[PDB]
Amino acid sequence: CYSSLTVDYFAYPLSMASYLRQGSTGPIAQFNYKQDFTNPTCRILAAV
Amino acid sequence: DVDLGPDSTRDTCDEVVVQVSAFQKDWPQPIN
Amino acid sequence: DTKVDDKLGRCIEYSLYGVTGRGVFQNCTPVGLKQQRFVYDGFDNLVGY
Amino acid sequence: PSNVTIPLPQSYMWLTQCYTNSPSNSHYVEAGSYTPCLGLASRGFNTFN
Amino acid sequence: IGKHFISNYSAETLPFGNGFVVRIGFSANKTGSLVISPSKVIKKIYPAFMLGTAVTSFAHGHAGRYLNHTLVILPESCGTSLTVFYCILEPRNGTRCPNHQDYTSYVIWETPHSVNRNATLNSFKVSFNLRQCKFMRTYNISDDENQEWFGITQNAQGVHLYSSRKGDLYGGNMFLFDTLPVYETLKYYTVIPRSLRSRLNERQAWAAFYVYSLHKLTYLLDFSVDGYVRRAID
Amino acid sequence: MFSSQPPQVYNFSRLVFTNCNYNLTRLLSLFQVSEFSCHQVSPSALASG
Ligand SMILES: *[C@@H]1O[C@H](CO)[C@@H](O[C@@H]2O[C@H](CO)[C@@H](O[C@@H]3O[C@H](CO)[C@@H](O)[C@H](O)[C@@H]3O)[C@H](O)[C@H]2NC(C)=O)[C@H](O)[C@H]1NC(C)=O
Ligand SMILES: *[C@@H]1O[C@H](CO)[C@@H](O[C@@H]2O[C@H](CO)[C@@H](O[C@@H]3O[C@H](CO)[C@@H](O)[C@H](O)[C@@H]3O)[C@H](O)[C@H]2NC(C)=O)[C@H](O)[C@H]1NC(C)=O
Ligand SMILES: *[C@@H]1O[C@H](CO)[C@@H](O[C@@H]2O[C@H](CO)[C@@H](O)[C@H](O)[C@H]2NC(C)=O)[C@H](O)[C@H]1NC(C)=O
Ligand SMILES: *[C@@H]1O[C@H](CO)[C@@H](O[C@@H]2O[C@H](CO)[C@@H](O)[C@H](O)[C@H]2NC(C)=O)[C@H](O)[C@H]1NC(C)=O
Ligand SMILES: *[C@@H]1O[C@H](CO)[C@@H](O[C@@H]2O[C@H](CO)[C@@H](O)[C@H](O)[C@H]2NC(C)=O)[C@H](O)[C@H]1NC(C)=O
Ligand SMILES: CCCCC/C=C\C/C=C\CCCCCCCC(=O)O
Ligand SMILES: *[C@@H]1O[C@H](CO)[C@@H](O)[C@H](O)[C@H]1NC(C)=O
Ligand SMILES: *[C@@H]1O[C@H](CO)[C@@H](O)[C@H](O)[C@H]1NC(C)=O
Ligand SMILES: *[C@@H]1O[C@H](CO)[C@@H](O)[C@H](O)[C@H]1NC(C)=O
Ligand SMILES: *[C@@H]1O[C@H](CO)[C@@H](O)[C@H](O)[C@H]1NC(C)=O
Ligand SMILES: *[C@@H]1O[C@H](CO)[C@@H](O)[C@H](O)[C@H]1NC(C)=O
Repeated sequence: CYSSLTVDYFAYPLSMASYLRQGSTGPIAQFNYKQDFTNPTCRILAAV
Repeated sequence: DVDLGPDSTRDTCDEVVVQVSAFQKDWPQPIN
Repeated sequence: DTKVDDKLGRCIEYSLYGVTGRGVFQNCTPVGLKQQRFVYDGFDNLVGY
Repeated sequence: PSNVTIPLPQSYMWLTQCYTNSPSNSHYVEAGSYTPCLGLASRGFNTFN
Repeated sequence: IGKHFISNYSAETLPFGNGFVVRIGFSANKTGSLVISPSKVIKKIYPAFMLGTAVTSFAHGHAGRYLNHTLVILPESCGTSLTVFYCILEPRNGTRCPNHQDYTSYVIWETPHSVNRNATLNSFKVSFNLRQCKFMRTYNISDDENQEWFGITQNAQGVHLYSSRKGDLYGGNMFLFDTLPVYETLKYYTVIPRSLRSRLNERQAWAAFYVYSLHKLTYLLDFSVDGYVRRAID
Repeated sequence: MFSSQPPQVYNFSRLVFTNCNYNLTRLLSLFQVSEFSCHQVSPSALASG
């Protein structure tokens, strides 16, 4: 169990999975979404 | 590939004397 | 490009030909080699420029 | 993505073995160096070869 | 002018190892006897080298043939310019050329008598054919009679050339002046024989140069106030 | 890198750059990166320093 749970979700193509990884310098990490690492966090890429 | 000029038009290479005993002389220069 | 003739004597950030850091700048007599552009100490720290 | 950025080679080729006489005397590439079998591998690897 | 008087510096393929340093111009103001006539004021001569990765024999069993791309370093303009090029050398089949029975050694030469600035390269082209050359670079050297130092090392970033003339013209400290895009590991080097076809009224004595191998060692360098190294400990 | 066809893995080509500025965004916009793995550095640090 944990005190809070925050989920950030968006439509993202699986061909650009390397642009969502930490340290990346592509357009996604520079102008779209940078993952915050202050809290214990996990990033999940999936298909429906 | 960089162009390094025309090939040598000569058909004969020069003639050389290979003497080694004349060049055997020592002026030692060790690394100090 | 910014100049150092104003920011002498106080802690400033520098980016000198790609070498980055922070320090205090002061006009000094030249030591070391001019062509190498950087003077270091025995602990691999920039002590001159 | 675009075939006009870089010309397309014919195929992807790589070395599977490189040895002298017997496979037990294999020559391994070093870190950041070229293989000893570079001249042999320059002839290419295809369906026939 | 007679036949060239050379030693057997060809066919002597020493291992490159970690590179080497060359002491150039020692005893460039004293007097010494001529080798061909065992005396005059000695002068400084520059070495010419030939570096590669593979070696073999020539067409008739004579050693000293460099295969594939070969790094060649040649002084030019009578010791004024230095030219470095990276080509594949094709031996020629003349009467005395390497791919012929009457072959003992190859030599480069300069005729002292408006500088052509290409005589050494032409003398080299007499013996070899130059094909698929990757790069050619040129450097200026101011002619003097001071003792100099030249060195070569190879690394993952290419071939590094060190000269004393960059920072310490009157000292022995050696500074990098160019980096060559030679990334295949050099394994052999030879000193190319050099001759001067000067007349009896223009003959001179040329100073010996010394080649020392380089090793991965720790040194204790003493840096002066002006930044030069004047004392070291192995 | 763009003039001719790329070589094979056993015959890799090497480019060394010194004393120059390169447009990294233009270089990265021509490739669809699928996987990267850095050591003792990060791509953001390569683009920032
Ligand atoms: C460095 O130079 C040597 C030459 O001394 C190169 O070796 C030569 O490479 C060529 C091309 O692969 C070989 O030609 C081939 O011969 C076979 C028959 O054996 C033939 O079927 C092919 O169609 C082709 O013509 C040549 O035989 C070979 N010679 C020797 C003595 O090995 C070597 O490849 C060069 N190194 C590099 C990295 O390029
Ligand atoms: C062979 O003799 C020549 C004679 O010219 C020597 O060249 C001279 O070498 C001295 C020092 O070895 C040079 O003096 C230096 O001058 C600079 C200013 O240019 C000064 O800042 C230095 O402190 C030093 O005094 C001199 O310039 C130079 N002259 C020429 C024309 O090159 C040469 O060194 C001798 N080679 C030997 C002994 O191996
Ligand atoms: C000395 O010879 C070299 C070739 O061995 C010349 O360099 C090439 O010359 C041709 C003919 O003009 C040019 O097409 C090439 O572009 C030159 N290649 C270079 C410069 O890398 C060189 O020009 C000759 N020197 C003189 C003064 O003519
Ligand atoms: C490694 O790859 C390079 C480039 O793909 C090859 O260089 C080409 O070689 C051929 C003949 O050997 C030349 O006609 C081309 O002009 C060269 N191109 C370039 C860009 O250099 C090289 O031969 C390959 N090496 C091996 C051992 O296969
Ligand atoms: C680096 O390359 C980018 C292209 O990826 C350049 O961006 C172009 O800039 C010009 C003028 O600023 C615009 O007209 C183009 O539309 C831009 N292209 C794209 C794809 O956006 C950029 O100018 C180059 N230089 C620098 C310093 O970033
Ligand atoms: C496309 C790679 C080759 C481009 C040209 C060569 C070298 C450029 C040098 C350094 C930049 C490294 C960027 C790291 C890319 C992974 C991160 C991403 O972008 O997700
Ligand atoms: C820095 O010091 C040098 C030598 O003392 C002097 O020539 C120069 O004018 C000084 N510059 C400034 C900005 O003080
Ligand atoms: C790239 O592919 C397209 C797809 O049809 C083709 O029309 C074009 O000619 C190709 N370009 C090259 C340089 O091969
Ligand atoms: C060159 O001459 C010396 C002097 O005798 C000799 O020791 C050496 O073996 C010779 N080199 C070759 C390749 O024969
Ligand atoms: C001599 O060499 C040239 C080119 O290197 C070649 O065209 C010619 O056939 C050779 N001659 C002989 C007799 O081998
Ligand atoms: C020196 O280099 C220049 C090019 O930088 C060249 O034109 C010249 O011929 C060289 N030699 C001399 C003696 O100036």
